[PDB]
Amino acid sequence: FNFSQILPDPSKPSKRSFIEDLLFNKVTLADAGFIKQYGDCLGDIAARD
Amino acid sequence: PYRVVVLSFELLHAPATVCGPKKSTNLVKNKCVNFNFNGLKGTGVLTES
Ligand SMILES: *[C@@H]1O[C@H](CO)[C@@H](O[C@@H]2O[C@H](CO)[C@@H](O)[C@H](O)[C@H]2NC(C)=O)[C@H](O)[C@H]1NC(C)=O
Repeated sequence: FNFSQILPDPSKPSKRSFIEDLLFNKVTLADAGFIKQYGDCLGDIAARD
Repeated sequence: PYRVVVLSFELLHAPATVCGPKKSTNLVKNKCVNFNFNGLKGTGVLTES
């Protein structure tokens, strides 16, 4: 039996394995938003999200 | 001989004619301050963009 698809791989950021890593990029719509050190929009130099 | 001038101005304020803004102040930056740039009012910090 072959389980390398679901088993975690150390040679990768975190311990995310292939299947859930592929699933993770499927959402890519909320863009997290869990205050990733917000307040950086002190000067709205970008499109201010 | 005394020189005299008579001054008369109308009212009802619909044809706004003369008025006067004056009272222009200075500018500061990177500090919390109330702003009244052109009639709009608010509080915040002023920086570049
Ligand atoms: C289990 O499945 C994986 C699929 O990822 C196999 O990995 C492939 O192995 C071949 C030759 O070993 C490589 O040419 C492929 O590039 C590998 N896949 C990927 C995505 O890189 C693995 O070989 C399988 N297990 C066994 C025992 O065959």
